[PDB]
Amino acid sequence: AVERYLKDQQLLGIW
Amino acid sequence: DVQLQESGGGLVQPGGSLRLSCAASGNIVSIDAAGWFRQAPGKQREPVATILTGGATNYADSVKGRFTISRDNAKNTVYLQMNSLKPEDTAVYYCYAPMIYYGGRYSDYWGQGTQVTVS
Repeated sequence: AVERYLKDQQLLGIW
Repeated sequence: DVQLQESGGGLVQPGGSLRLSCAASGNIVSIDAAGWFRQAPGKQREPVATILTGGATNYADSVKGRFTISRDNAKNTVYLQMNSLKPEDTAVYYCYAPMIYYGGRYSDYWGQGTQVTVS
């Protein structure tokens, strides 16, 4: 749940 | 530990099509989200595409309409469908998989890259 958030935030930061 | 491995690259004619795959050697770890980068001959590494854990997808402006990112969850593989290539797409393509669990610890992982040429 939190891990999901982390992964996604790593990917969204890229932009 | 794990080693991401890109494949499906290679030579292709202008107007052609390719499908890149990215996976962990031996399927020992799942990939729930990932993204594709590319590096042109004399340019800066840039993001190309992204897919989150939820399924949400984002692309660079120079590839929207042409590329499609996706994943086969049963084989922990992520794909990049590349259509209507043009010489601007000539580059080395890298695979990025964040926060992968292995041997007691999370870590980000990169592939060694794959050549794509449009002549």
